[PDB]
Amino acid sequence: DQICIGYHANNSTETVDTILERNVTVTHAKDILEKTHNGKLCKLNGIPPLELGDCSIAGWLLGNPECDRLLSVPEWSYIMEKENPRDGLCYPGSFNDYEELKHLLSSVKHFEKVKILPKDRWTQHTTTGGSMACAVSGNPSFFRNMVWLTKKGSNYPVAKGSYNNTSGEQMLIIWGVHHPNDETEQRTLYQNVGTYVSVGTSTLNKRSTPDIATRPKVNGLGSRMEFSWTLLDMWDTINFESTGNLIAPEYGFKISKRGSSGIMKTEGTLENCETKCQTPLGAINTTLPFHNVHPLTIGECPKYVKSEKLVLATGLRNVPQIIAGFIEGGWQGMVDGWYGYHHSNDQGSGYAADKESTQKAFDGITNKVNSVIEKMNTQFEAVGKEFSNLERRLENLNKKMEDGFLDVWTYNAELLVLMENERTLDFHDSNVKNLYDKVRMQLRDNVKELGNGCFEFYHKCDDECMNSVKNGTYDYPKYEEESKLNRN
Amino acid sequence: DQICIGYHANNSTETVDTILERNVTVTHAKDILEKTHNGKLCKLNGIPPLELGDCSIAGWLLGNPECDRLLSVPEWSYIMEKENPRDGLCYPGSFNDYEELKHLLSSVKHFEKVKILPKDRWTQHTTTGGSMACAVSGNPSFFRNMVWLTKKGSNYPVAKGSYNNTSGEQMLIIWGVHHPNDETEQRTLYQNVGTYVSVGTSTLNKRSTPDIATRPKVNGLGSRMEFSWTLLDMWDTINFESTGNLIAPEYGFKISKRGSSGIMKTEGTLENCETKCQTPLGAINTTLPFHNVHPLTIGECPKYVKSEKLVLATGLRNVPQIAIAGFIEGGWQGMVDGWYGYHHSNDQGSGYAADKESTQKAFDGITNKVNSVIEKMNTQFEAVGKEFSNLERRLENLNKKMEDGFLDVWTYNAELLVLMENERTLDFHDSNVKNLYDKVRMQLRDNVKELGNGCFEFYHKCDDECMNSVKNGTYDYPKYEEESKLNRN
Amino acid sequence: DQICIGYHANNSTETVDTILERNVTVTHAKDILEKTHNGKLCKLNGIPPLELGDCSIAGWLLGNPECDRLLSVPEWSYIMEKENPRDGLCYPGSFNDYEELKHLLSSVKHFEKVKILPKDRWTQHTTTGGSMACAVSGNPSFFRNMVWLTKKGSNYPVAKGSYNNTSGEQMLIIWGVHHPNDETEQRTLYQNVGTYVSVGTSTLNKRSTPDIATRPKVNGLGSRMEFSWTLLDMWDTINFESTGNLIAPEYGFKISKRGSSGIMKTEGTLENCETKCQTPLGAINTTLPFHNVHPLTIGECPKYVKSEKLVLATGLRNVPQIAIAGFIEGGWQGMVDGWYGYHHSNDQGSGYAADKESTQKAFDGITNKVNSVIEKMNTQFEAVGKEFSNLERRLENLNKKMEDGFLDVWTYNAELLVLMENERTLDFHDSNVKNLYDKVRMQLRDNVKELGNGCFEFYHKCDDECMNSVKNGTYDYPKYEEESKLNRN
Ligand SMILES: CC(=O)N[C@H]1[C@H](O[C@@H]2[C@@H](O)[C@H](O)O[C@H](CO)[C@@H]2O)O[C@H](CO)[C@@H](O[C@@H]2O[C@H](CO[C@]3(C(=O)O)C[C@H](O)[C@@H](NC(C)=O)[C@H]([C@H](O)[C@H](O)CO)O3)[C@H](O)[C@H](O)[C@H]2O)[C@@H]1O
Ligand SMILES: CC(=O)N[C@H]1[C@H](O[C@@H]2[C@@H](O)[C@H](O)O[C@H](CO)[C@@H]2O)O[C@H](CO)[C@@H](O[C@@H]2O[C@H](CO[C@]3(C(=O)O)C[C@H](O)[C@@H](NC(C)=O)[C@H]([C@H](O)[C@H](O)CO)O3)[C@H](O)[C@H](O)[C@H]2O)[C@@H]1O
Ligand SMILES: CC(=O)N[C@H]1[C@H](O[C@@H]2[C@@H](O)[C@H](O)O[C@H](CO)[C@@H]2O)O[C@H](CO)[C@@H](O[C@@H]2O[C@H](CO[C@]3(C(=O)O)C[C@H](O)[C@@H](NC(C)=O)[C@H]([C@H](O)[C@H](O)CO)O3)[C@H](O)[C@H](O)[C@H]2O)[C@@H]1O
Ligand SMILES: *[C@@H]1O[C@H](CO)[C@@H](O)[C@H](O)[C@H]1NC(C)=O
Ligand SMILES: *[C@@H]1O[C@H](CO)[C@@H](O)[C@H](O)[C@H]1NC(C)=O
Ligand SMILES: *[C@@H]1O[C@H](CO)[C@@H](O)[C@H](O)[C@H]1NC(C)=O
Ligand SMILES: *[C@@H]1O[C@H](CO)[C@@H](O)[C@H](O)[C@H]1NC(C)=O
Ligand SMILES: *[C@@H]1O[C@H](CO)[C@@H](O)[C@H](O)[C@H]1NC(C)=O
Ligand SMILES: *[C@@H]1O[C@H](CO)[C@@H](O)[C@H](O)[C@H]1NC(C)=O
Ligand SMILES: *[C@@H]1O[C@H](CO)[C@@H](O)[C@H](O)[C@H]1NC(C)=O
Ligand SMILES: *[C@@H]1O[C@H](CO)[C@@H](O)[C@H](O)[C@H]1NC(C)=O
Repeated sequence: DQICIGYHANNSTETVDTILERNVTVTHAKDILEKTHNGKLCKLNGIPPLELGDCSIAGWLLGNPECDRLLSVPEWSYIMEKENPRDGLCYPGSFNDYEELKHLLSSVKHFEKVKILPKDRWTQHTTTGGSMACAVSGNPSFFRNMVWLTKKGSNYPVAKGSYNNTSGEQMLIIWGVHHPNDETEQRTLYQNVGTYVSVGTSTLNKRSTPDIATRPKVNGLGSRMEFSWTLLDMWDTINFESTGNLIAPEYGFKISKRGSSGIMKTEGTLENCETKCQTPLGAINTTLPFHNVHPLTIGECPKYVKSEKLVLATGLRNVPQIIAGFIEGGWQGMVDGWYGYHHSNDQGSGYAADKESTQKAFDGITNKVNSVIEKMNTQFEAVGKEFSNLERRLENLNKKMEDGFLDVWTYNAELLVLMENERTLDFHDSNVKNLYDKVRMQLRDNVKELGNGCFEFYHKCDDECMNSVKNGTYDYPKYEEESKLNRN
Repeated sequence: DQICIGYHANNSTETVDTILERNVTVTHAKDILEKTHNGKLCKLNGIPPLELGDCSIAGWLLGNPECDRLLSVPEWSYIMEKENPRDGLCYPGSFNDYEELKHLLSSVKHFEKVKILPKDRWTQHTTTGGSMACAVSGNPSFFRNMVWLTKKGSNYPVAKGSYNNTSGEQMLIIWGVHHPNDETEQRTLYQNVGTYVSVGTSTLNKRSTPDIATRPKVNGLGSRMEFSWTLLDMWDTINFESTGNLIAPEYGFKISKRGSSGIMKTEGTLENCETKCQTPLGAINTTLPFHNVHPLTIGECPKYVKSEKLVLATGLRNVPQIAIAGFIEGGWQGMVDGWYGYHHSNDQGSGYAADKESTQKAFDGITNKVNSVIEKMNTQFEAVGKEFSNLERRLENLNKKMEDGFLDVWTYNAELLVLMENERTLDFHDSNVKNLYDKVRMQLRDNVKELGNGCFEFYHKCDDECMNSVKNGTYDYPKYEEESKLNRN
Repeated sequence: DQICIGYHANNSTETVDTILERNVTVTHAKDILEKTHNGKLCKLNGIPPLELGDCSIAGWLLGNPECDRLLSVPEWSYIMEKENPRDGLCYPGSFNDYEELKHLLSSVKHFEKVKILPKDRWTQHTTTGGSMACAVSGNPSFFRNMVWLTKKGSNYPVAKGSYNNTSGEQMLIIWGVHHPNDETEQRTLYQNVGTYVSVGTSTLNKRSTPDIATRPKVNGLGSRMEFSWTLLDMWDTINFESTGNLIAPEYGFKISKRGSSGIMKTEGTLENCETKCQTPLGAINTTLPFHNVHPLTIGECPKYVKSEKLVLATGLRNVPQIAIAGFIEGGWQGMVDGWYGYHHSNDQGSGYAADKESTQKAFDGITNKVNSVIEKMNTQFEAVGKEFSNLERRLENLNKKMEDGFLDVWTYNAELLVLMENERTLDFHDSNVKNLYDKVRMQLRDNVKELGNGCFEFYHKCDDECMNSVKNGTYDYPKYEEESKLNRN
């Protein structure tokens, strides 16, 4: 006496947003944005980071006496540094092309220290200088990877030193030039006035001269030390020549292995954990195409946006009924699929569920979500560059570029989710109506529409007849004759 | 008796573009692109800008004698500068890190001039030097904020000077080095050869040597003056030492205010008006989310898109054509109460009507759609504008390409959104009308007859109350079922 | 009798991808991505390129003796250069601001070499110096466009020279400074010790001092030679002055065309063709909006995308299976005259036809959609290739990041747009067919019988004329109202 069409309802209270209506309660949803992190600084793919502590890159490479534990550092995954490290250049001065050196370090995973110029080779100079700026146990000291050359007796012969790169791969060499305060300092230390420092390779030619002038006292001294670096290629030679004011290197840094790394500015300490994507705030264990944790991440991190909510609609609208049809609303007791029928024949009732339509819809929505998710191209992220106080325009350019790309991706994500939600919520209603129309057109003129969602039979359509009606194979003539009799 | 389903039509002539069709006429439309301006330069939030006139930034800061009106400048919101200022470096020369100085000036908004090295302190030199390039009333003169040190008698003692920044904020200081033409000028001015100019701070250490060489004559002189600048931090000392060829500063520029500003490149003047957004052509008084007036802007402004028409569709399609039939032909021109409605023609009389629920639902949907489109855009206090020297062409190309790419991306996004939501809205209205027709048909069942034009022909006698119930959902099939079979037979 | 409604099917095997399903076969498809080139380097707009061979830009401009084929070069469309040229600076040294010079050369289409300082005006210096690094047939030689100045007798007077730019356009001038190895070399070549080189223009002021030190041997020499360049404006003068170590110029390079070009890093030669776009792999001849050949192109051509397939679905879904059934069972292979149509079987035969109005409307809509996704692209003569030095790694990373980001954005846009448009068109065709069926049903009404498959059995007798009457849309309902009532019962 009754076969009806209706859809599925449940107790879900998930809300998605479309472009024509907000706060739409749905049965099934899927968040595609992650907002959680572990909160600890961990190991990236099992490799511990380089914990500099309160030391700077310059202090580590030059051998600041306070950074004595960073003398034989092993493999590392990324560098952990403080915003304002305390122990950098103990002797006041500058470091030429510091940011370029940091950028180079952003792609190096190991260093091996090679003794290129031994300290005892300077048989005609004094190699025991020091200062109270870099002092250990009260007594003066100096950088542990550099040599300060001073006159022996009352003479400063021309100092010449050379090295040929027979180590195996590229080498990093740092030297410095000392600028005294007054003329008496220069005469006491180097015995000559008008000195020069010459450094030359196959691709480098630099000659520097000292500057003597009264300067404001930094760390109790009016003198400065300017440091420079170069990258010595394989099978190349470097030459040193100076009549005074030379801080000769004693060790060279050889690149052992290369890879993808970065410098992360955190004030934390490493803890025992293993991670893949590491933000300055904590680790991430995710699979979604979006997150809103931190922009400057290191690793394989999906995507950063300023959207606080991105939920895709995977199911139908939750419209409880207050046997009716799909005009009134969904059904609570039809837990077998998505779309289905209901019947009340002589034998017994029961909430069935159509299989082909539900399967087709499930495949379509699954393909939709997979297409949205699996079109992101996530690569290694190591963004974050350092700029000097005389490169503000470049810093502004970088900031604007990142901001613009972020805004574009945010707009794309929000547009995609809204339009997709609207299309899916229309798709489900279209499928329900298609099923009802197919059933009605196959049944033809042996039934009576009731205007609420379903029919009333003009004949005794038994259980096999009923399954045939749902099967799609309903014989019209073989029950036609009786229907005409009752309808009239 | 009869009843029909139809929609609204009027005498609008607006046009929207869809992806499937061009030049579609609609009843209602919304414009979300601003293309007009007042053609004036006004004050931003009540604070007038700085009008340099024919003076450059270097001429203002160095104290050009022809820029004397700028010796004491109040607070500003932005700076107006001509493309090729005439009154600049009166004495020929250069200015190291000029573009960086301008970029710093882009976020300053106020300065205070503080006398750090008074001119009378140089008791062992001469401080009354002037050139005919920077001449006032015929006699020679010089920059008003700088001091030219020259030998006193027949001797040039070592010149020393210092300043401790006890003012409370960062200070900007400019010095200079003089490059003569020949050796006799060097001997006449400084009495010795092989000189130096040394400047040192806590983070700066610079030494310079003058260059003596014959040069092409600019402004009648072959000599040049090179200027440099620095930013002195709080509680920090600057030291000056020179054996000759030093143009010492007399004043320092303290940063009083700080904020978002910029440098406009215009040849116009200031006019008595107010605004919240600015372009080099004129101000913009708008609330729409997009504009296409000028890329260069100062303040919170609608996003720039290379577009000429961005119109959303709010109402329905326009088919003026209309016994009165239904929606098969077109809309009704007399149903001014809403968007969807009916038409009842019982024996008592006739009259159009509008259904409230569908109209309210469609109105809410359209309104929130336009809200979603408009409100998903972030506008900040962008301060577009940057200068590059003649040795940084690659940087200028990079900046131009970045800006052009981002603008193009945003234009494409906005255009595609508008073009797709228009078609979605039209399909929405068609579907809503069809849904109303189908609901009425299903509630009416076989009590009526369809004539194939959106209308129904009632079989019984439907009075005014009967039709009122029909357009209400309170229509009872059994109450008229018994007589209904008689008419069909 | 009977009249059935269905769509058209053929034997196509083209596939498109939607956002709800994959592996979807369609009747007609359009490819908008070009994946093939010509494989050869050819002329652009009839103008042959400039083939540097094994020479570099520095070697060509300076006058390297190996690059003697380029002492007179005609107008060019673009420059082809190798990744690691062999014949560059024969004398070891360096070239200041090389990348800026290449960037400037990326916008110049012709040069006119002009003799600005002849070699015979140096009447007090020797001008016949050479080296074994730049050797022609064993004997030492030197750069063809530069002059090496050496002491005459035992004296090196002050070298002085000047040129006034009266040519008619901007000029390029290159000069060099020589750094010896030991003091003996300096005394042998220039007599005096402690020399200088000064070059000055209206906007340039430089003073270089030679550096004497022992350096690793490159090309058998420990000495080096440093080169600098400048751009001299019209009606301007350049002054040279030196006491030693001056590599004076003899020719200037006047810019004479000033168009749009570039430098292509290729390792191939030139053939005899004529193209419009030129990628390093080969030439492109197409009229499509996309290609995936190479990121760097020269000329005008489609936009680059990192993808493998972009197919637009124009036709209908291809289901083969079809008394005759209708669109519900599937399409037909018989009526190849349109997309949607009717099928009738009356007493005087049977056949197929097509509804012209619906097919025309769908065709225009699809063409508008295709042209709207194609014509919204912004195409321009853009420059991509840029060069950076070993101390400019951050800038190179910035440029690479910007290019990769824009490429990813546009690729994603193209893919998602294609998917969405395919879904819309495949639903649009079904909506059109269903609308046709519903229109015929509403018009035809009670005189007929629906049958499920998608068609209608008449309750009266009909012939061809009635079939056209149904097909055109004018079907007289009352003319069979009495007749259809009799056959109903
Ligand atoms: C070695 C030493 O202590 N020299 C001090 C110098 O004494 C001279 C003696 O060597 C010479 O033969 O005879 C004269 C008298 O005719 C002295 O007795 O006297 C100077 C002042 O008169 C000291 O000045 C102070 O030096 C301080 C710096 O000392 C240190 C430092 O703590 O940084 C450490 C070393 O003593 C000193 N020398 C070396 C070779 O390392 C270095 C060096 O002077 C600079 O750091 C680098 O140029 O610095 C302060 O600079 C203080 O301001 C100053 O007055 C000599 O220390
Ligand atoms: C002060 C003055 O006018 N000096 C001129 C100089 O006079 C010599 C005087 O110093 C000496 O004691 O006695 C002899 C006679 O025994 C002279 O009277 O003579 C020069 C020519 O031989 C002039 O040179 C010309 O200077 C021009 C520029 O004039 C100014 C200027 O307006 O820029 C005048 C300024 O008074 C002068 N001094 C100062 C401190 O600013 C400057 C200065 O010399 C230049 O700026 C140096 O770069 O120049 C032209 O340059 C012209 O080409 C040149 O011949 C002396 O003006
Ligand atoms: C012109 C010449 O042959 N010079 C050689 C020099 O000559 C001496 C002469 O100056 C002196 O008065 O008398 C003695 C005999 O009593 C010599 O005849 O002697 C040098 C060695 O003692 C040679 O040195 C070698 O030069 C090599 C380079 O030759 C070239 C070159 O290929 O670069 C060519 C020319 O000799 C010269 N160019 C000129 C003069 O215009 C350049 C010149 O040295 C540049 O400064 C290159 O740096 O050198 C190698 O450099 C080799 O290492 C060196 O020992 C002189 O060739
Ligand atoms: C939707 O729900 C949120 C709570 O999650 C509420 O803040 C917001 O106001 C709601 N929207 C409307 C239009 O009421
Ligand atoms: C450096 O050592 C390598 C070892 O193979 C050698 O070939 C090269 O000539 C050396 N360099 C110099 C300048 O001797
Ligand atoms: C329903 O269709 C299935 C097709 O898999 C068939 O196996 C089954 O026998 C059918 N049942 C009836 C009652 O027709
Ligand atoms: C649409 O109208 C504009 C002017 O309003 C006209 O230029 C354009 O050709 C029209 N397009 C079509 C397809 O009619
Ligand atoms: C500069 O002034 C501050 C505050 O008055 C003071 O602490 C500092 O010592 C001064 N500098 C010097 C070098 O005395
Ligand atoms: C129309 O429907 C409303 C529903 O709230 C009801 O209150 C009203 O009585 C109805 N009017 C008639 C005439 O049935
Ligand atoms: C579609 O067909 C291609 C082969 O042309 C195949 O590689 C791809 O996997 C197919 N898509 C799906 C979803 O199977
Ligand atoms: C260079 O030539 C132009 C035109 O011939 C002339 O006006 C100018 O004065 C000349 N330059 C010099 C320095 O004389």
